Amino acid sequence: LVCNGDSDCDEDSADEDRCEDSERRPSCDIDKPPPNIELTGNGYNELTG
Amino acid sequence: GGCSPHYILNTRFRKPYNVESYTPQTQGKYEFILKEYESYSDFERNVTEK
Ligand SMILES: *[C@@H]1O[C@H](CO)[C@@H](O[C@@H]2O[C@H](CO)[C@@H](O)[C@H](O)[C@H]2NC(C)=O)[C@H](O)[C@H]1NC(C)=O
Repeated sequence: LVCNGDSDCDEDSADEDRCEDSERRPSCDIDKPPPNIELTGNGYNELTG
Repeated sequence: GGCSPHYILNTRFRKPYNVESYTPQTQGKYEFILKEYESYSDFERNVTEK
């Protein structure tokens, strides 16, 4: 995954530090996630709803 | 670093390192209460002696 051109380290993007744009592959055409997918990531408190 | 893709609508944002999430959890609560009260009271007399 290093130098995918995708930040596969979550918060750090350390897999993309000092990475040459000649080595970065065009991993995908686009990077727009579905319009609110991040909410699926969230946790839920079943008592308080 | 960071530079994960975060979008709101078509606008893409760079999140601060400090921030865990900033996400558009939209919601709206309206509340309308109208209370009208009327009272009237009328009192008359007419009295005559001859
Ligand atoms: C006291 O007397 C007056 C005068 O008659 C009364 O008022 C009149 O009432 C009649 C009938 O409803 C009307 O045709 C007149 O135009 C009224 N005139 C005036 C100046 O108000 C009144 O209603 C009487 N009140 C009581 C409690 O008996």
